[PDB]
Amino acid sequence: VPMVIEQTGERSFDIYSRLLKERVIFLTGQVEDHMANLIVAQMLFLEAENPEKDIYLYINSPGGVITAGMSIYDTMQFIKPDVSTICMGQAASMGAFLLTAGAKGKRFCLPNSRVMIHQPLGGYQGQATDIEIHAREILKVKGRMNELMALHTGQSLEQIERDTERDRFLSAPEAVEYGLVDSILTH
Amino acid sequence: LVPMVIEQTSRGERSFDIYSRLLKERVIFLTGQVEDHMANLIVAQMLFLEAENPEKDIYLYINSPGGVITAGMSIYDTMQFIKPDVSTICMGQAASMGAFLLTAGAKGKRFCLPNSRVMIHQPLGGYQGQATDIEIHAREILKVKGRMNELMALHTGQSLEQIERDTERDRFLSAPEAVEYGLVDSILTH
Amino acid sequence: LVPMVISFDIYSRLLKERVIFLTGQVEDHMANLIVAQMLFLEAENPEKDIYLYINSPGGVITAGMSIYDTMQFIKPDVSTICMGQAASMGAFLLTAGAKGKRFCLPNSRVMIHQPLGGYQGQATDIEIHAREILKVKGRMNELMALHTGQSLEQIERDTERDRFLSAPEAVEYGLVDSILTHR
Amino acid sequence: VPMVSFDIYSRLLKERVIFLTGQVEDHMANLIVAQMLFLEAENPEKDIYLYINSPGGVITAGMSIYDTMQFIKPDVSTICMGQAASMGAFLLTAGAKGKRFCLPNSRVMIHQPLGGYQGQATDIEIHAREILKVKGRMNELMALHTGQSLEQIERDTERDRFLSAPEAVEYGLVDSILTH
Amino acid sequence: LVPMVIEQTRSFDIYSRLLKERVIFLTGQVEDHMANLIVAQMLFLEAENPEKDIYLYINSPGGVITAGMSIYDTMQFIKPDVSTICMGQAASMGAFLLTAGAKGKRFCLPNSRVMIHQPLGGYQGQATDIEIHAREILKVKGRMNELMALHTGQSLEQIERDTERDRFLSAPEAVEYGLVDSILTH
Amino acid sequence: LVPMVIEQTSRGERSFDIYSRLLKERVIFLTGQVEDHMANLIVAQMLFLEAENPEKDIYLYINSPGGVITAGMSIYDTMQFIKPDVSTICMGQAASMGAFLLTAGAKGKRFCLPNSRVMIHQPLGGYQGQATDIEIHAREILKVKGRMNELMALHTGQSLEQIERDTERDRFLSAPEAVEYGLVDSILTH
Amino acid sequence: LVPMVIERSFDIYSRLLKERVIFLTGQVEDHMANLIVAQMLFLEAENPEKDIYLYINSPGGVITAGMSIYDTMQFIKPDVSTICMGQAASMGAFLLTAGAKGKRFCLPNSRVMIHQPLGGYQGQATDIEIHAREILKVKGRMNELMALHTGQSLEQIERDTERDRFLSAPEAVEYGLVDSILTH
Amino acid sequence: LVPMVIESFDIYSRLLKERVIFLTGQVEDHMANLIVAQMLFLEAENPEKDIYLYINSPGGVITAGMSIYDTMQFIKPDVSTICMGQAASMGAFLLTAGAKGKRFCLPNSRVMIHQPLGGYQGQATDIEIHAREILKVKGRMNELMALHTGQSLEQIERDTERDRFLSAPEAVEYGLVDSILTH
Amino acid sequence: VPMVISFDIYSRLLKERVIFLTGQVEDHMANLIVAQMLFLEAENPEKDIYLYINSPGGVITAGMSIYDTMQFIKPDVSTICMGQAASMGAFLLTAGAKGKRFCLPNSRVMIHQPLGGYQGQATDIEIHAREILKVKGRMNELMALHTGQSLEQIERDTERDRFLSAPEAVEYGLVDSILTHRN
Amino acid sequence: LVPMVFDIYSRLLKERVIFLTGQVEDHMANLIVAQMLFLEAENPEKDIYLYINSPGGVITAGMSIYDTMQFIKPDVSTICMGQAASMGAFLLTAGAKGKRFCLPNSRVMIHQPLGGYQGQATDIEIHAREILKVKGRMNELMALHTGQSLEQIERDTERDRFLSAPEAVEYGLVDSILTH
Amino acid sequence: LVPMVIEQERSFDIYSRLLKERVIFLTGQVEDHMANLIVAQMLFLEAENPEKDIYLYINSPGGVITAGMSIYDTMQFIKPDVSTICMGQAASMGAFLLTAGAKGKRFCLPNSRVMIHQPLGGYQGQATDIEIHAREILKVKGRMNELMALHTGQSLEQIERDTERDRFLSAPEAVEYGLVDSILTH
Amino acid sequence: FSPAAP
Amino acid sequence: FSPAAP
Repeated sequence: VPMVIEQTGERSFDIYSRLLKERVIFLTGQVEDHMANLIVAQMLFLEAENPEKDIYLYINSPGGVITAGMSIYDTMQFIKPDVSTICMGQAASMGAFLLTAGAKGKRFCLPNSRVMIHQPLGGYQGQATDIEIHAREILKVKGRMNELMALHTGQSLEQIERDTERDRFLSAPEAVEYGLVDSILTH
Repeated sequence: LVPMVIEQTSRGERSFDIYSRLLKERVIFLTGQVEDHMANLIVAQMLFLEAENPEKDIYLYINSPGGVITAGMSIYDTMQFIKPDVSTICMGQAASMGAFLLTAGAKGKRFCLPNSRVMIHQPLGGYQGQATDIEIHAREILKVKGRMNELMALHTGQSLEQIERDTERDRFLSAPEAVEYGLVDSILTH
Repeated sequence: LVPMVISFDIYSRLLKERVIFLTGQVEDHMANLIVAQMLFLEAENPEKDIYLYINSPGGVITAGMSIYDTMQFIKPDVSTICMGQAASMGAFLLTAGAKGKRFCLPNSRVMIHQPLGGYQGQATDIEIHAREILKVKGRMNELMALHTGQSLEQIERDTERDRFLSAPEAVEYGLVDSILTHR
Repeated sequence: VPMVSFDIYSRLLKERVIFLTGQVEDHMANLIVAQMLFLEAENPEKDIYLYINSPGGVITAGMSIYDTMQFIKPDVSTICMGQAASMGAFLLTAGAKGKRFCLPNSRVMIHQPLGGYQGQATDIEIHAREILKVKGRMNELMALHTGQSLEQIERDTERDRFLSAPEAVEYGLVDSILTH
Repeated sequence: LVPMVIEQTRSFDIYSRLLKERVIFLTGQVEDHMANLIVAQMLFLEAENPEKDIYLYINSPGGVITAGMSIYDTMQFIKPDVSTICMGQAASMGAFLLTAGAKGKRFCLPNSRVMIHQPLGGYQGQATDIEIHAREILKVKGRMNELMALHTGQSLEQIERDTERDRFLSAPEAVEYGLVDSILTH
Repeated sequence: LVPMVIEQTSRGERSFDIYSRLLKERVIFLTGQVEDHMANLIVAQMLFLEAENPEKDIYLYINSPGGVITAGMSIYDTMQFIKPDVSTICMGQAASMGAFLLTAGAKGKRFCLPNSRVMIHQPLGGYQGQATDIEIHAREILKVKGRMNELMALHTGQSLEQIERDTERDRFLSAPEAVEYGLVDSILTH
Repeated sequence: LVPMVIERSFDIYSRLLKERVIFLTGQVEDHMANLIVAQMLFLEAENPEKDIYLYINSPGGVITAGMSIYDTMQFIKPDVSTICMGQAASMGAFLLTAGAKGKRFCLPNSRVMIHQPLGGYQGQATDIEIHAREILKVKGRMNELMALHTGQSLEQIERDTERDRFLSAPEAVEYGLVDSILTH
Repeated sequence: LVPMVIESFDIYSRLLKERVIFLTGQVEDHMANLIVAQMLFLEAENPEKDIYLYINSPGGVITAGMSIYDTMQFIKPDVSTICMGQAASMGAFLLTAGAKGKRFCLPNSRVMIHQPLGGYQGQATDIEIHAREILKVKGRMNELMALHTGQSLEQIERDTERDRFLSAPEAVEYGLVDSILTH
Repeated sequence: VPMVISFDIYSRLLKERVIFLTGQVEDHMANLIVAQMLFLEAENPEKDIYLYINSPGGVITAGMSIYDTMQFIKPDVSTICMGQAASMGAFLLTAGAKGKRFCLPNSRVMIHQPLGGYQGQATDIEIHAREILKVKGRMNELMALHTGQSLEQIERDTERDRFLSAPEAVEYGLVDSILTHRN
Repeated sequence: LVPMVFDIYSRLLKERVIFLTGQVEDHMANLIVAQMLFLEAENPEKDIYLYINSPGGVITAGMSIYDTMQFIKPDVSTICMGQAASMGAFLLTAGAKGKRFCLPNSRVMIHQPLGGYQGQATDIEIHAREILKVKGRMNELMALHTGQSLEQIERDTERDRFLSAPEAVEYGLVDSILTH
Repeated sequence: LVPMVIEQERSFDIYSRLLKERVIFLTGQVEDHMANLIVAQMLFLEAENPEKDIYLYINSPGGVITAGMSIYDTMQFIKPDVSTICMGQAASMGAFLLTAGAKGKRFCLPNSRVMIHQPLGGYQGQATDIEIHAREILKVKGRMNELMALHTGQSLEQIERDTERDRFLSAPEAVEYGLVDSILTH
Repeated sequence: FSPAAP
Repeated sequence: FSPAAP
């Protein structure tokens, strides 16, 4: 990771730490506890520095673990700063969910980025009774995720449900029309 | 190596492997893991024995930890369909599907050996994928569970409520306990 | 070990009464053996019914179709019996039996769904194989509609995802004609 | 790990925030214990914050954290992010009464101890005896912190039990949902 | 490859030939398949002649308890006396089946040895289930000890004392303990 | 091990790893397989450089066999968004997405070293599952293929038809051929 | 990752070492044990009068490695106070009880487990005897030292260590394994 | 593949008819019991005629070997033993266990003797139990070796502490075998 | 293996006193060859036996069981090398009855010294090193005996791998002649 | 399995047809040798037929077959079906002159010996010299059976060389193509 | 993680801090790289002060002989006395380096133990090469025994007898044997 | 399976 | 990303 210099006297930073100084956070690759907790910590830190300045979350992710992603989601909604989101490359699954979770009016797709949405994936093994418990739970999770998607996109709940039963791809323009992103970031 | 034995048939004497020999005396072994292939083999044997004598009892010796429910049920339905009474005998162990097939034997002709043990419980399963598909398969295994419980109630004479309560977790029954429970009719002695 | 009887192995013995077993996974070799058994039985008696006892989770579609086409070609009616389970291609062959002669044992179950597949390579080749599996899916649904009496539309709807049917439900659905009840 | 000079976690530790993340085990747990002891020495009257995102893990390791939480003078405020399951949920509810929080879409899961042993029957009885004692203690401590009766805890943890944020509040696992 | 032999009255593999003389071999580890084969042989011999003794030649380190108990119960159930001989070793379930032979008809070869001990097991899962399976193996242990006491003539307390840990017995010690009746001499 | 070097400045002496040192001159390296993390790092460097000086050219030195399309497109969109021209240079090879990012450079500022080579082709993919899902993913990769061809046409000056024809299968281009094809602007001569 | 703190920047463990606190964490083996020895020797040098603290959370491990710690504890002038956090099992429990009399603590819900040495050798009968005799001597020494530190009779220790034996905190105090439970 | 001959037998069965039994390779429960079965069978055919045990083996499990040893001593027929290639460890033991005067080495065969090998893992208490047992086994094997060779007990013990090779002539001199078989 | 009138092909050739020594030399294949030789001698103590050799060699003690049997039995054992006879394979080839050892024209032979290895205490390393050196000595003596070469010459030529064509094998005294068409 | 009719291969052996199928190695080779010797014993004058479909294989194994072919009195007629490559090609051309055939769409491939050794340089030279001897002998025998000069064979076998059936006839590898 | 400490300010990892006081640790298996590090430390300390004692704290199961001998020869070469202390265990090469310490300055902690034995090795190949390597390991064994006799004061004959097989010595036994000079007491 | 399958 | 994300 390249290092850079900021005049403050002048000091040194790795490039991601340098961009964090400008309130930019990267969400890159697989969503899971460790990368997610790091993002939560960055958000909390930025809020503490200035509770009213926008924060930027740059997303390029295939998604991942739901609970890990929800720690980020809840942090985004809790903190006072607007979290502006930008999709670069792709935002799929939990990635797409966090993209659309950005502050209204401040969610963006790069011109040739794409989004994909779908329902929760899971799996359990054991006694029928325990299978019932875990099936019931993932169905509740599915319900919540769909409700939140409806909220952020402005699409009807029934429409979200239909559109997420199977994998659905959305180009940048399609994401805008869908209400998942607010506009395309052009030059 | 399965030992060979001499049989004296009225046509002169002949040679059989030990299991084929016992089959001629209407004994069928249900041994090890219950699955498609061993199950259909048992089904074939039952149909054959019936064709040979529709009146004579058939003897199903069970030493099994159980296995695939659908495979077991192909045996269960064959046992009930054929004319001969299927007498069941537990040796060593009859657990899960093994215990179910044991109790499914002809009323009055289900036996435990003195030191065999039985274990009963609910269906085990597992699926992986989309929530929609998870629900489909969860619903199905719960239906299977309900049916197994109803059949257990039927064959043991216990209430459906008692069976449900008793099968939520692994439950061991000694030979005398299996008799008391109505899972088997008596203990075989000398 | 397959038991012998008086001198036949048990399966050869039942084959003599024109009973064929379809057991476990459907694949080329087990299927080809079933095809051979059907052709042989036909030769022995073109007028006598043949019986296919099915206990299977399904398997390879092309292999199953070699069986299906044979069942349809030979003059003997092929009676089918579901023992334990008949899922996917297994369910398909079950319903493909001669009408009026398709059975479920009382506690057997059936499952139906759509073709599974996959490919890897260039987009052009991906399109080719995607187009093919879609055609296969169409044919399977049409044949299912034909054998069950359900509308193609209803079949399509009911096979998009795994769908289980108890023995009575299979009867009501037209998958089989009746449930086998004790002698 | 971003730098802000400190890495981001060390920076938050300066504000008395400790993270409990991933699997509960000896090493991660002793690190948390060390952080707690340090914070108390810095100021024994200021609250400490334990941010929990964990599926749980080893009970003995979790209990080193639990006992440290109860021993030190500062209140330990707990916050559930993403998930707190098993030992994670236990440590969540072990926080100072009134200062235990769930994020709106975080979820909790509770259940009974998991274990296993293989060997001689005599030894199997020894270890079975022990995990039953552990199970009893854990249930007693849960009753203490949640305000639920012991019977309630026992009955409700025989099998996996999920609780949404509002349900965790209702159950007494946490005190409130963290919101805007 | 198993050697073939001729009988002038048939072709037999050597084990089938000996089975004809009512001799059954129990060889190596005890598990479901070898054990059910032994049960099958015992039932066959009973049906051939219920009045004639059966011989069980044991050389085994023991193994699966339920598999062993299927042999034990068959031994006690069938009408024929089952005479047992220890060759090489009879350890654990092997020793259990040795001592289960008909009284007065249990033998050790001079340099064979025996080992006895308590049930081995394992389970993994919820505490509740651990308890269920722990109780069960403790009942199994109790039953095995009771049966050992019965067949050897030792008190239950003595058996319990001696099986808590692996205990080896030479052939003469096996006789003195009541495990077998005598040592086979030329 | 990345070598360290010294830069002489009026503020005093500073030590840099060699890539950070070249980054100070607005030179970014794209090396090896294209994937999310190396790609994101390139995005960060570009955004940083634009912030430093919005007017000065940025240089992207490419030696790559290609890689993940979405990862590559995060770089492509960053290149087109930022104010500075991104000059691209092919060293050794630029294949697949590597070739795409090379041609995506600022018109007139795209270079091949004399003995570097380029290769172009169509998207590769793979999916397994239900026919319904196969169709969904097949449609998507065909859309991706279409977009990539449109963009290749835009940057090379070739017609969409020609691009489609030339990318159905692996197509190698020498440095001179790359210039002729409109894929780069010139060969770096000395 | 290990958090840094400022007093000078310190990793958290180095920071506590300054207050004479040493952590014994996880499996006992040569390298972690020798690191603990080094810490004790350093602390004695800094101040030979001040107590040293050993915080134990361990399932136990290699005996000889543990004995290097034990002998260092007894050799140095400072009292070594021991605290059981979570669990002290096997050699972990041994080192817990080896702390200075009156300065051995259990946290309220920590637990202890004790048992006899485990080993294994493979080879010629002559060599099997050599190694079997040695592990029996090791067993004897560990029991003797347990008796010494707990105040229990050697016979009682032997009976209680033939198989795995768990002790709650209160039980450990009663047994003489530790001196008291740490209260808020 | 074992060759078939005619008198139809496989080669080993044909030789069994002449009262010859082969002990080949590693000694273990299953091959050992087969040898026991053969000995018992030959005894029943003729309790008076000699039996022959041809040994080519690196040794193996002691208890397995002892089932053969005890059978050799029990049956009425003299068991004549022949060392071909090698007889090591338990192989060497069974060789010398043959009937006195009827134990042979082929001219270029070799013998190797040594003490029991073993291993255990677990609690010290159990380690002691198993160490004690292998020492008892070692003692018995040494006693029996002394008996069959004419060597003293402690000489056997001294000579087997470590691997000890003996040529055919050395094996005769040691009392392990009675003579070398010449053409 | 194909069948002929049935026998398998190898059993058919065994009836004509032809034994195959094929592939890797070890205990089981070796004892099988010994059994065949003993059988053939019993059938006819006067007629020649033929050992067809195509082998890369193998275990020395195993090979020596064959060697000693060859020298013990009354029938001449004629040896033929087809493909290759290396190491112990080459040794058994030259061990054939003088005048009746053959090479096929394009077969090749390789000779060398014993290969081995031990791991353990220095004391045991010495024991096993000493033994393999004795083995080396014996094999060289027997090579000298059968080839007619001096012990010193054999020692020289076997320190490292040494190949011989058929003609070279004849010249060396390893075999007696090359087998060709012959009318 | 192999169909019964005898099993199919035994049935064809009765008519003096032997199959050389797949990889050439000791066991399949020794079986072919045994078959040839057996056929010579039955009838010493009648032609024997070797049907070859093989990618080649172990040289010494192949040479056991070659030498047997040359030794026995019967002419060994060879037919190439599918492919005869390397040692397979060698055994094809080794057939009795005038009686070597290629099926119309079978192919042949020739090349030089492949080998490998590792160890001391002294031993490397020993084994290198040996495989080079083998190469020389194989070239000599190819020259003999094809009618090509040794020099031409040397040139043509340095690298893999494919020959169609008609090319095989022209090269002297076989005598003719089998037509209806 | 190695703890950092402060000297009089400068910060050292704890091992570097102890090295400042002329203490070197020999920990775990003996092998080239750990051994060379110890040699470097010894040479550095000699250069620092040719007069002051150096301390080698040993806790090792032993290891590669040649690696150990680089340490041994360095110990004997340098002017400073090398005082050795056995903590936990010093086995095999570990025991050798322990006894190789300066006479009068070799210590065992009260509950540490020692084990001695003969060289272990192994070779695979031609008989000629086997003999070459067997010959060599016997020479090594001879040298090691001679050096043990020198340092312990035992006769070579006694050392040879006592090292043919694994031999354990408690701390008091090591003093009695001459392996170390005394047990460290507080 | 008889009455009707056979 | 400035003009407006920053």
